Amino acid sequence: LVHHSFDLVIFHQMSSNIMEQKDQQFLNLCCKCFAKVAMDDYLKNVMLERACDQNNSIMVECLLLLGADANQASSLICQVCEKESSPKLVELLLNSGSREQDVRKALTISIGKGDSQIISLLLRRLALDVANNSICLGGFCIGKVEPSWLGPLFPDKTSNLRKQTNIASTLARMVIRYQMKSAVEREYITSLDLSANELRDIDALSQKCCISVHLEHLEKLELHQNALTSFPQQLCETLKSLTHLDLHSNKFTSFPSYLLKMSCIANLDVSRNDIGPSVVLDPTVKCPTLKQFNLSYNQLSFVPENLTDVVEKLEQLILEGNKISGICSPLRLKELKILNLSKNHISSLSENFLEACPKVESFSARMNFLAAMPFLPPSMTILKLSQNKFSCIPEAILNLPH
Amino acid sequence: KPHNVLLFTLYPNAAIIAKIADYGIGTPGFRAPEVARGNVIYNQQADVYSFGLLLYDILTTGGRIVKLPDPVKEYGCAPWPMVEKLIKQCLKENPQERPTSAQVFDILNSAELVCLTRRILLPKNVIVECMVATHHNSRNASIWLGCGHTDRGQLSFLDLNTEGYTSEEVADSRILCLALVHLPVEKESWIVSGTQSGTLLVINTEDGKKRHTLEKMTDSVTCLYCNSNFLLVGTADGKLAIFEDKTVKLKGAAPLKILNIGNVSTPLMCLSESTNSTERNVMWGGCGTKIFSFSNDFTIQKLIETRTSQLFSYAAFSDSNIITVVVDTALYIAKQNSPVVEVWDKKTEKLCGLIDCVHFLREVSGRVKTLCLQKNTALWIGTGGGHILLLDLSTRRLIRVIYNFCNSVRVMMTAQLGSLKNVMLVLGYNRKIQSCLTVWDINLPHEVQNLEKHIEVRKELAEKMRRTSV
Amino acid sequence: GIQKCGLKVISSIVHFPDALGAMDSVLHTLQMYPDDQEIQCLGLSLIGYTGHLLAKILVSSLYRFKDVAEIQTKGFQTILAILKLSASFSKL
Ligand SMILES: Cc1ccc(C(=O)Nc2ccc(CN3CCN(C)CC3)c(C(F)(F)F)c2)cc1C#Cc1cnc2cccnn12
Repeated sequence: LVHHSFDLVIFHQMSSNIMEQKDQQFLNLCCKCFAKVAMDDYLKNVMLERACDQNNSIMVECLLLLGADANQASSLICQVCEKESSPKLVELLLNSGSREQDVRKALTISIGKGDSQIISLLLRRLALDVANNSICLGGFCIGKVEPSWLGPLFPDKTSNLRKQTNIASTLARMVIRYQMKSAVEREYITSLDLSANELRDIDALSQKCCISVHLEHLEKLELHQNALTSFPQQLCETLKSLTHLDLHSNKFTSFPSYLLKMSCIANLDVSRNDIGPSVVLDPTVKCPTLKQFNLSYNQLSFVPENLTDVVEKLEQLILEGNKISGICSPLRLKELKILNLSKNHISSLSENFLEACPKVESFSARMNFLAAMPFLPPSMTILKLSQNKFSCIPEAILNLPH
Repeated sequence: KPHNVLLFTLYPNAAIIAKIADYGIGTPGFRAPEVARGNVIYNQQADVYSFGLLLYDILTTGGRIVKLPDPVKEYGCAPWPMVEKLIKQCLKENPQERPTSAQVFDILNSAELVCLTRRILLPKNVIVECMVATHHNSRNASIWLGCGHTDRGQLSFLDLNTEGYTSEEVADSRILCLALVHLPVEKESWIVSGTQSGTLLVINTEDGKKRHTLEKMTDSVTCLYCNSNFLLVGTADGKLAIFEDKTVKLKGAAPLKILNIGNVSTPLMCLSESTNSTERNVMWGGCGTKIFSFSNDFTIQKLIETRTSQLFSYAAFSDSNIITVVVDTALYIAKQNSPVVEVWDKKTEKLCGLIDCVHFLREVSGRVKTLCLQKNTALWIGTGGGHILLLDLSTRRLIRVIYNFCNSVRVMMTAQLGSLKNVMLVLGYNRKIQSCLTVWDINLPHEVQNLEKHIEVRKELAEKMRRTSV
Repeated sequence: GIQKCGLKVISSIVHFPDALGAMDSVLHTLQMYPDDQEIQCLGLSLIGYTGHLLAKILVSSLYRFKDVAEIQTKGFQTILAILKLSASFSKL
């Protein structure tokens, strides 16, 4: 029966406004027949496959409630998403159990046939944790990014809860009863991980569709291991509440100075890019909230200039790995706490280059050609000068009080 | 060590999160004492001690890294009592007392481990009948447990952030019901209780001396409710007084209106509200076997009879009185000393479904004690035999049966803490009499379902991996 | 209703070189409009060169009427062209 044509007539009659009609005995017989064919649950899986091959989300819910392995088969979710389907159907399939690998393959499919609705439906399952208030799109290889996708992911407090229909659940309840009788007889999102998605630009985030009002409350944006080249300035001013911005392992070529215009930026990380050959921070920009700065493994050939006037209260200045020739301009960061110039080309530090930084505690200068150590602040606690040509312990380090 | 635990993601609902690694580069901080003594080879039964140390570090969030102390005391962290017991288990000196690895994983597989948040014992062990949470979202996240211990009443006050409590006797006789009312416009908050003397007393939470006494009734007050206004009152002779929220500030206040829903042969036990917002103007109450509803005008708008239940259900359980009424799309009814739950509809005023908790329980006395609902379509059934049931309102089926944590569940409130998080307090008995107040995470049913699906997916992955390797 | 004259304008523009996708649009219209749009669905040229739904729609449109002389020959020319484009089309 289910082999030849049972679905083609049953779904047609039960979905053609079978409710809202004084056909109580009629529905009773159809549900009796349903409970009769409900045995041999393999057949139920066949019915689900046929009910998904067509776009009839009214009865798929009933099949799922009676118990149908949504991970039966090109799995079901990839099939439904390949052909043009309805958001209700993919939602009902995601709510029921379906393998994560299948959902990932379905996301790739829906990425191919660009459809914001199914994309958001899937990302709300793969990469959203409401407890943490974080989007976790890390490593999905989404070659692009569109605000129309991340739209419904953000809470969007205007939305509410409404039971659109209940006919499927009641239908499921009565067929289950008949089978039993036959047997007896605020809270915004504060993170957005887009790392390692093989991006190439984020220009599509500008006056975004309902995402602009939500980016104003972001407090972290991991964009690392992508391949960007710039950071859109309109995004810099929109992100009015960031504290942690990550841009390492991208492909940058010059430091965007306007990054330091963000109202609350406090941990900037542009490392392992090809930035160079010199970072010049513009004196008109005053960033008193930047309490970390990682310019490691770039191609810098100087210390970032104007660092005292611009990044006033800096704590950790990490310039490891760059090719810095040799310091000549004294740092004036009154609040520095950890300097790191390891793996550079320095051969001699200027005799008063660290005298005007009275809070230095850590100072790493490995893998240089250092031979003499100049006057150091007395607060220096850790001092890691390794692999760097000292013929004798300097006299300036034997007098460090702590 | 944590140095050997790699993380492949940070999304909680991921199939693969943590892995193990041995870089091949024991450690003093992370070794068993038997291993430190140079006694024998490492052995399986010492890895469990190392794993207990790792669990301690995860619980304390790496605090120890930067004879083990109390995790909650030495460092700041939420209790998580099931894991504290597991830690104290797998860190015992005698290695024969350490659980085997399969057992450790088996007890790490329970949703009651993730969801149980705080478990507080009461040392006095007094029979605690009622309790009311503090509707204040301030630092005074506390309860106001009412109980009966003498010819007069017993008044506890258990603070959550402190886990210590103060007891008092400020009523003239035992109390049966509590209620709290907070008027932010006047910044006044009062705790009103129903005393078996046959009166009502007010105690202002701002000052322990600001006390009043209210109008007297011939029987003992059995239930109270505050609607957010008007203060609902309920006696045992079928009386329904309304108290204005503001008028009760003064002593000897007057009831704005009084209805006699019923008679002395029928007590009024439960008053509730409709969960759906479209029906926010109906309050339901059970006077004996009458499921009556009265509108915002305090006039009865429907009057069902429950004596019809004996025609289908057993007469023995039918001729009891109503305990609770859980208002939703369908009315949920619990009757005294009855293991069966009745489901009614508002419109047709007739029975729609029955729930035989004995089936679920025997599948594992089974007397029903309390009913609670969450808008997530999970109705929590607290059975007097000390077992909680989780029913899904869409299918009316079992989710999981929670037991072996108390012997007799007394009451079960839903409440919020000062961290804006919603929890479900379960005050249960422990007759070895001892009263234990477990504070469950409101997401217990979702946790059960998600963890089941998650462990099944991981089992499938491991099975497939074993097959392709062979 | 305007989709008929819209497909007429489409038939007008397909003669221009480098008409390139518009195949999904006209496919959705044909799935929406069974009779009138299919009468001009002969304008469907080599587009998309893998969705089985498109071929199913084509054959189902041909069979649903199966009594109009011109649409039969037009659809046969179309299916001949697309099978010449891909031999895997014959399997499906
Ligand atoms: C490159 C690499 C090489 C080797 C191993 C390794 O752990 N091998 C291993 C050797 C033996 C054993 C079993 N023995 C246990 C001891 N026992 C005394 C004898 C039996 C096991 C075990 F997993 F089964 F336990 C593993 C791991 C890595 C890694 C990595 C990696 C990947 N991502 C990151 C990110 C940061 C850092 N590392 N990292």
